[PDB]
Amino acid sequence: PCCHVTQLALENISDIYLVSNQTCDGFSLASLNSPNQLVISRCANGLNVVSFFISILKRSSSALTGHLRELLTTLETLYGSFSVEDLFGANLNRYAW
Amino acid sequence: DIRLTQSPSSLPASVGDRVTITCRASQDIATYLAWYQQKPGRAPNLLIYATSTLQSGVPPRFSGSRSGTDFTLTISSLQPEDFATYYCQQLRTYPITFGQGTRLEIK
Amino acid sequence: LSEVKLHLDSHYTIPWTELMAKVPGLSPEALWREANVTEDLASMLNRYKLIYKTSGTLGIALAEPVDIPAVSEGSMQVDASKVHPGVISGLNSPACMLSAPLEKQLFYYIGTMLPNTRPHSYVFYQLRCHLSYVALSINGDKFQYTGAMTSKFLMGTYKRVTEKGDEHVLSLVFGKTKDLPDLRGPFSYPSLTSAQSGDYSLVIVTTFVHYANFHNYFVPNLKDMFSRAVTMTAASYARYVLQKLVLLEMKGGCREPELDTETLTTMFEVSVAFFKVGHAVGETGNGCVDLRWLAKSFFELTVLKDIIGICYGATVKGMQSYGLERLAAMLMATVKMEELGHLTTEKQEYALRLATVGYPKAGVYSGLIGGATSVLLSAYNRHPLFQPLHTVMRETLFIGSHVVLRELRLNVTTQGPNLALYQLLSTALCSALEIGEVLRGLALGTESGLFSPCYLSLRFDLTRDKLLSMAPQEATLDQAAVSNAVDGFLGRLSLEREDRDAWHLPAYKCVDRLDKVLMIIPLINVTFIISSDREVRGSALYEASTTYLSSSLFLSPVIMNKCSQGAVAGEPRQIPKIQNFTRTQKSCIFCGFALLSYDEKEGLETTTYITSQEVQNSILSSNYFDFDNLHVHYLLLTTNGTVMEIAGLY
Amino acid sequence: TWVPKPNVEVWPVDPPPPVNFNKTAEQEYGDKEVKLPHWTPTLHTFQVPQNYTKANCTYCNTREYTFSYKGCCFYFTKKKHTWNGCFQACAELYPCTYFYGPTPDILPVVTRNLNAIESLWVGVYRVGEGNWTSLDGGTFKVYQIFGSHCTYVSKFSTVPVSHHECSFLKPCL
Amino acid sequence: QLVQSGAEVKKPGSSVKVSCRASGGTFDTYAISWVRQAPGHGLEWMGGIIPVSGTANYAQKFQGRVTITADESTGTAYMDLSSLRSEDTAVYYCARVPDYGTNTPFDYWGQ
Repeated sequence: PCCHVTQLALENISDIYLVSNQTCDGFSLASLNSPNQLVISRCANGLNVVSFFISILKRSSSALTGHLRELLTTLETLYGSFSVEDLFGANLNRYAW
Repeated sequence: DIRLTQSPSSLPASVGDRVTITCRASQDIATYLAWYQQKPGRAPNLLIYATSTLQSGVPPRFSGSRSGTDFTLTISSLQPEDFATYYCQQLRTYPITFGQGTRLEIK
Repeated sequence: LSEVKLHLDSHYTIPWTELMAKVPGLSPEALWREANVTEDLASMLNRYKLIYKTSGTLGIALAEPVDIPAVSEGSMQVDASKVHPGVISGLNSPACMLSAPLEKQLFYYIGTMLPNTRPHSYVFYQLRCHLSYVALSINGDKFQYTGAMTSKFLMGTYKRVTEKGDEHVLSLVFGKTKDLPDLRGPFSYPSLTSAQSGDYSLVIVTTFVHYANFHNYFVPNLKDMFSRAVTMTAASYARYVLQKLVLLEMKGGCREPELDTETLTTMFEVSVAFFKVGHAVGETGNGCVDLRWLAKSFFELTVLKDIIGICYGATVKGMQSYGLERLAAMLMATVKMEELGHLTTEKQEYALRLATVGYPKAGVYSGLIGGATSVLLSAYNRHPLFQPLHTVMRETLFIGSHVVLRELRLNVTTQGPNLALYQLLSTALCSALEIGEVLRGLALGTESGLFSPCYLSLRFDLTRDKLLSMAPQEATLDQAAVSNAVDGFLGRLSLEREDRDAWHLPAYKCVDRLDKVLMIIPLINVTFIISSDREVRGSALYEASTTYLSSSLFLSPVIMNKCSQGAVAGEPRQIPKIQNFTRTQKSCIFCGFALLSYDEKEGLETTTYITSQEVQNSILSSNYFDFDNLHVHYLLLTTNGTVMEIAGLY
Repeated sequence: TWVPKPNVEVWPVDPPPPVNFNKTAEQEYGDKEVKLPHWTPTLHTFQVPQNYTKANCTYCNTREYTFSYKGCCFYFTKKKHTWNGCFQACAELYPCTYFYGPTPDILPVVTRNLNAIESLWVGVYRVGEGNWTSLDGGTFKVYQIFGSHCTYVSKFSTVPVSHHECSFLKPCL
Repeated sequence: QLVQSGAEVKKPGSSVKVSCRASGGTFDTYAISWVRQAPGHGLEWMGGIIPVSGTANYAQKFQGRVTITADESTGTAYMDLSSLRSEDTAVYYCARVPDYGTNTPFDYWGQ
């Protein structure tokens, strides 16, 4: 379910999905599904989310466990795997951020 | 008064590479620059426009930025499907006024 | 503050409820609000296209030298924060310093590294960590620089403010590729670096308009600067930057700054010079650092700080450890300054570096002038007469002279006789060959022009014509750079500037014409003033038998440094001549005199302070007393206050 | 006589002052762990209207251009101005850089007779706080980003816009 | 948001593809200029100097033409050649002058 245009603190979200470019419509998007019970399925941005997670993991590497270490290594080269200098689809209008 | 002059290009620019064409002449004072591309036998399309301090935004990925005296435009793709004559235009904001020819054959 | 079950394709859970305690200071809530995960992709493409991107990461496969020596002999461990009176014995006891407390002392002040300004908000996150900076401003705050550092990477900023209030910002982050800050969004390091060695990188962060604005006048050589940074050691780097800055200090370089490539580079170097020592200390990793290397590096850093503060108005925060200063003071306090001359060259240089490091401030302790003077006196005693300074002795004197210069640039001082002795010894060491060698070094830019025992000399007669008359006879140098060398020598010897005058010298108020003197000879119990005018107050007056078409070359023997109430009127006396002189003199005679040789037309030629029987033997045995030429006369300025001339030997 | 004399020795010096192994880490250092990077902001000059001001009454008829003493909103080509000497208005009782200040209705009249004077300087400024009120108030509307205290109009321009630079040779009408 | 334009009055020619225009998307800015391009040249301007809205307005730089209607939402710009004579028969385009993402269609011809 690729989202084109749709426009939440960490307290009110408890689930998040990430998909590859091939699985999506050539994009890298995430759906921050809040805790049926799924109140919202807002289409977030995969690039910003993965970058924030990578930065958090790198800053917390002082006390990172083994599972989190391999998670960080997996998110690495997955950011680079996308390598999205540009991507076409979901053309619409916008005003500001 | 203000005129725009581009450098003629005859090389096919191979197939996969970037291009950079300079449009500049005399010294602009209060006129921005706009880019127009037209395939042979088609309506020109507006590319990114540079006001010598900022670049406009078009869905095509054609990054074109100017300098203190000259202007440059990059496409990062020279496929034969993009073998079109590019145009640089002189305009304050709205009224494109002056343009000069070019040649961007791609093969 | 909650737990997120991350899904991707497996499953991951991030326990923020416990990760907060393990890592203090983390702010997951703020970082998300900075990330703005709800942004249209068109906004991503707009923001990402703003930043200037540079391709062609060349200049690879550089050479990495070794800097920190391994632990040697049985040196113990000295905690950088637990310096106690009983630790070690002296200069002959090897010692080592720990690296973790030293790093903690060097990087003590915390602050915000990456600001919230527009260029740095798009690319980087917000950073807060222990740091140090080297900030300076020129052109009435129209140009600013901030060289904030860390034990992992550097970050410069050439924030220039033009009219209308608009600014222009640059960034030259440097450091290991695995320790660089964190990006965000579609940004990646390999599209930003302009150079990369095996394990180092030099990225540049700016917008296209700002990059073009800085490209209007400032063009870099990032490959060259990166190669210099990687290839050189900390001490050698620091010495090279100090030499360049000292050379720029003369010729009116730092009097006013200019907006060109050289100045901004030099700022970046200075930043890299500090960061190299910081990283080298940090890179040890809970090991140990040899004391000699620390002393050398911190002495170079102190001299660099002094020169940048003198000619730039720069401000340095951090990069100083009080434990090392305490250790240096404790080590130097054991030795006696008056016996520093009877030591090995390496030990002398080590002691001088320790003394300079331990007392960075001026006027806290003036007893180091005695040690410097003793070292200079021993070198002069063992130096062959009328010969250019050897490179080893030149570097030893350069190391020593910092304390003397620092005391000289004061306003009131106590070490009067020691300063007078040092200046007299420096005057005796500035002969024709030495001046020619220094001119050649200045023309070629080598180490010869960096320091010489002439800048602190009391010879005020060195004019541009005289210096040009004695250009080096080695292919005439470049035959065009001689003028530049002479101009630099004159700038370094400017009387009005450089704070090189005789305010500290007693019996200086009795001249009344500061520009008409030739040289001042501060002997014991009497000082001689040589000038071409009679308007000088002293105990007596002596007129040399010079030719009419030349300067008078008066001599005024001020006795006991008690200036007279007025100039001695009447006809000046005539110097007596001794017809008989047996050049054997087994007994130690003239031990305290100062023989002077002058030309009838050229003027003053050479001076020799007789300090021991060896100097007298060298004077008598050699061909110094050449009476064949009827244009050279030798004056024996006795310490009794009378001038006696030598006619001829047997 | 030439009595033998002793050698030359350095003058005695005092022992170094004792050092104290009691200063605290905060006392020896900047006494505060938290700091902030040093900023050195500067200041710049402003625009102040002095001397020349609005005249008394009027002696004109209507919007027209003449090279004489008649004409409400028109003047000859100064050919030498940089928005600073333009404010001098070296003319017989010019109430502005022109004879009359710019207006949101007079603009088409001057725009029509603008043959090859594409660039000209309109006598409208600011005081560093917006609210452009040249010589009559009313807060004349002006949209611009590039430019601080200069204004200019062209044939294809209706609302006054700011010139990004002031030193440029801007002829005054 | 969408604008239609294109007209011609004169004695000669056939005027193949004489009515066509389009708009939509990006950011909308007023006025609709008209550009006349002879073969072998880049662009010359007819009376499109001062248009009022998406349906343009009359103007004249160095030539005599005509324009009618003014509306920035639908409008009908049209045009009227001043009794076209020898030469001056070449393709003439039109623009929405929308600045950001300006639209430019293909229309008009000669012979």
